[PDB]
Amino acid sequence: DIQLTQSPASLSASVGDTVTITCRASQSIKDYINWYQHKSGSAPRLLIYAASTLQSGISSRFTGSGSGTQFTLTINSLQPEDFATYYCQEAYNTNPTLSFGQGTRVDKKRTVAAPSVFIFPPSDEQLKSGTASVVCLLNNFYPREAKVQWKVDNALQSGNSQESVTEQDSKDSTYSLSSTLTLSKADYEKHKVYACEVTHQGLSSPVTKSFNRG
Amino acid sequence: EVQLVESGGGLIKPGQSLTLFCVGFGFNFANDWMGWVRQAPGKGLEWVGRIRRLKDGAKAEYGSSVKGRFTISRDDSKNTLYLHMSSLKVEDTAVYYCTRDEGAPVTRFLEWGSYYYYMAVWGKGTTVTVSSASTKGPSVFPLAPSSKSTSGGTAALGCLVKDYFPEPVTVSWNSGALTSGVHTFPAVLQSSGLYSLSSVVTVPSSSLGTQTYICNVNHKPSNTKVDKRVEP
Repeated sequence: DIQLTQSPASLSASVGDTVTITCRASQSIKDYINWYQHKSGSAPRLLIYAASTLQSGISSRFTGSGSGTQFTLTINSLQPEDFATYYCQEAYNTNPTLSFGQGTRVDKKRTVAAPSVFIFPPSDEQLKSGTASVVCLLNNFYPREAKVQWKVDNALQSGNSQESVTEQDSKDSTYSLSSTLTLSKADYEKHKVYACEVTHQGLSSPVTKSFNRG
Repeated sequence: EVQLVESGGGLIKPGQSLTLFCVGFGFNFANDWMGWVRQAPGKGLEWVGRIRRLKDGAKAEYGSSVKGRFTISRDDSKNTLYLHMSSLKVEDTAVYYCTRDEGAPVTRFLEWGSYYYYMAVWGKGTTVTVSSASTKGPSVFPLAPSSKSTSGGTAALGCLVKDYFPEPVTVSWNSGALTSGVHTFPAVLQSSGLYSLSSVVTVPSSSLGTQTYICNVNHKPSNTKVDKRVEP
């Protein structure tokens, strides 16, 4: 019955920065809030309980605040080991629900980099298999947010694409992303124009890569 | 040296049952709350359940998504926590983490008897995949460099590795001789219940038609190895 919403969904930080993550509860829950840190490929770690009580062994650079419906995790003097996803959790109900927030990613800040965009039609060999995959590649961009929208013959596509994104690169701090549109051979055969449109902060206007079948 | 190690994970079919185990080291297991949290692919953390110490009656409690289907039990004599699952569904696919929990007393007078409950120590997790799919090796298709996959003077090329089960596949280029500029994407689960990924590389356009590019795809669960030459 209690829902926790974190904001923002993602934050960029440089070492030394102060970062603030907010958790809003759908009802008043006094100070019954925990905060956890999760780096990919390692077990989650408790930081704070009772909204503001620092767990033993945890750096005092982490501070928790708030009571009622609004809670904050502040990370002071951010260190490289702090790039991770952070979760709030409520522990208010006597019959436990222990609901978590959706998580907030904290990544490493770098200069904004627009993606290089590439499109691939399906191979002839794949059509014989009965499927056509069209792939739109967004390469080496930052920040992580990117909107990719497909159009076939000027009609917006819904429900027939899937995205995959790399982890942040350890050397250059960029991301890459694929968006793959899947249709049957029968549908690829009909329509004429295939286009992916990309919106990224590093561009003041969206970029479209397109092709005509043939 | 508090340590928790989960096991029992793996592939299982919908409707079936499976037990996960967690062994605790370095603490007085009998005296603690113990529990389970999970994380589905691409999703956040989700509490599964907890069990009280035997001295207080060993009541088990559960998250909303699993009540009626799972039982948590403990064997203090072996420092072992169990998650007995039944009636499994595809959406139970997740990493399952064992936790040692604590309750810290609330000190405000009017809330005496209340506690702050938290997951104090977590294991690294065991993966459970619930699926009706059968083993299938991948089909490998070229992502050919052409004018539509050119950006400035850079060309992109790759391989689409489609319709395999279960994970994982590994991809290299030119038997490992090509690593600069390569991105192999995390796999996605398709509607069919089969996985798919792509591996791409960017190269100078001037390199095409002199330099050979071959993607090497290995899928150990099917014992298949595929080399695909990618030409413009």
